[PDB]
Amino acid sequence: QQVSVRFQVHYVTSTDVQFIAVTGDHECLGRWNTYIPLHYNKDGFWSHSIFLPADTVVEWKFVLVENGGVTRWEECSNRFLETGHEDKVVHAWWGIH
Ligand SMILES: OC[C@H]1O[C@H](O[C@H]2[C@H](O)[C@@H](O)[C@@H](O[C@H]3[C@H](O)[C@@H](O)[C@@H](O[C@H]4[C@H](O)[C@@H](O)[C@@H](O)O[C@@H]4CO)O[C@@H]3CO)O[C@@H]2CO)[C@H](O)[C@@H](O)[C@@H]1O
Ligand SMILES: OC[C@H]1O[C@H](O[C@H]2[C@H](O)[C@@H](O)[C@@H](O[C@H]3[C@H](O)[C@@H](O)[C@@H](O[C@H]4[C@H](O)[C@@H](O)[C@@H](O)O[C@@H]4CO)O[C@@H]3CO)O[C@@H]2CO)[C@H](O)[C@@H](O)[C@@H]1O
Repeated sequence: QQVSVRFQVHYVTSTDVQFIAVTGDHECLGRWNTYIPLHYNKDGFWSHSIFLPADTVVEWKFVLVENGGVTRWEECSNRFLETGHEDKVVHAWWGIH
């Protein structure tokens, strides 16, 4: 079974070709090699909903992406997420567990 998790972070980019994405240790998160782009909303928020395996534990990070690759990793250690089995929002602050 799957669960829908909405990731959200505030980040002001400098140019229109940069964007924020999520990556992590699960296949659904790119296995640290690829990333899932977030989308920009009103008020400088980046948000997107990702389907994750239910009732498990995954490690992940926000990344900043430009010209096809990560130009900046979040400076904290890997974050842990208990995915649960109810749809939910994970609001985070860049660089802070
Ligand atoms: O064998 C492959 C490894 O795969 C996994 O490692 C992951 C890490 O868990 C992830 O966190 C990420 O690593 C990023 C890291 O998050 C990021 O901060 C950056 O680390 C740099 C850092 O800028 C700086 O301190 C510099 O000195 O070097 C650091 C490490 O290179 O970049 C890292 C990625 O390059 O992704 C890696 C895999 O790419 C797994 O957990 C490991 O056990 C495994 O060895
Ligand atoms: O003592 C620690 C720090 O305390 C204070 O920092 C505050 C900021 O003032 C707050 O605005 C917020 O910071 C957020 C920020 O709002 C959010 O946009 C994002 O910042 C990005 C930035 O948009 C982007 O352009 C790029 O430059 O990187 C930034 C992150 O590195 O995330 C920030 C936090 O992750 O909260 C912090 C406290 O956590 C004080 O102003 C700092 O000088 C001080 O170091």
